[PDB]
Amino acid sequence: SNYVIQADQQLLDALRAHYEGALSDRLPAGALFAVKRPDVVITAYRSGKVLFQGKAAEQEAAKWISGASASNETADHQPSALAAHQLGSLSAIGSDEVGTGDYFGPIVVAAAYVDRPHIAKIAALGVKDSKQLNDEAIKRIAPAIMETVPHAVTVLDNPQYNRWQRSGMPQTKMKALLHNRTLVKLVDAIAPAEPEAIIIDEFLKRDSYFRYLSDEDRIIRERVHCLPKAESVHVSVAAASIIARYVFLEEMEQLSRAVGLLLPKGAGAIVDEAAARIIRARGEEMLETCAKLHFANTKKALAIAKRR
Repeated sequence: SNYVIQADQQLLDALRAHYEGALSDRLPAGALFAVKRPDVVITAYRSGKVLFQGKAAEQEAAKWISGASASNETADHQPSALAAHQLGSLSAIGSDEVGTGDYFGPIVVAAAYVDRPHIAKIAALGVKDSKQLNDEAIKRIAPAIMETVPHAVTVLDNPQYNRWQRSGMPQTKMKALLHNRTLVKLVDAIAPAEPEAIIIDEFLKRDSYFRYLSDEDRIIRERVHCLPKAESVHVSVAAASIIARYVFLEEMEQLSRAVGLLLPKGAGAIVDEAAARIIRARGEEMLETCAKLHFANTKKALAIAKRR
């Protein structure tokens, strides 16, 4: 009977560093390392799952955690890691968007193509968990990525955003279109070369994604992979996220300057106050150039502006 446990980063590091001669090659999808011990085999996965197989399975597990539960589970491929295992080391294009939830500013979509020989370099930039990175880190990392790897960007300015919106196009359709047109730009820019894979986050069903591109004159579908939390599948995705955020910050700086008032991020109370200040200082129509009007924030700001 095998035993399983859930190990945090500290437990995984200890487990690996503990025994001598841990193996890392030819392992199942998701597996980090495997240890060949007498009467027991240890296998650790990205998810933190650690499998103990063998006669001394229960004895070995107890050496690390109390409450080692028994399982029929075997040291096999993890479904959550099947794509990453195959796509991880391929030269791929990755895309991501930003600004969809920001009342002020546009929606920015970026695509990045990381060729096999550039994977390590990009990864060395600490692109992992780009979400945690602050704006100052984005300004230092982004430019380094943009000069090392080819990329494409499509910016949906507010005036055009509002125009598509008042005609009935939902944000979802906006994102799909922006992704498709950005991938088109990058695919053409890197030709004759061709990406081994093209990864897009599953911000919506694949079927719905392409359905939205029905009228597109050019649709990139060949070798397109729609995966959840894709930035964990290939570095090109994390690269695209960082680039998108950098461009967004840039657009906001320029937008704040055109409007003449610092535009905060998000759609919280401060945003409503800011918009009220804009309405009073530059007029209501100024929002058409810098905000996503259909947002609830617009009505809230209008009230604040008229109250005094």
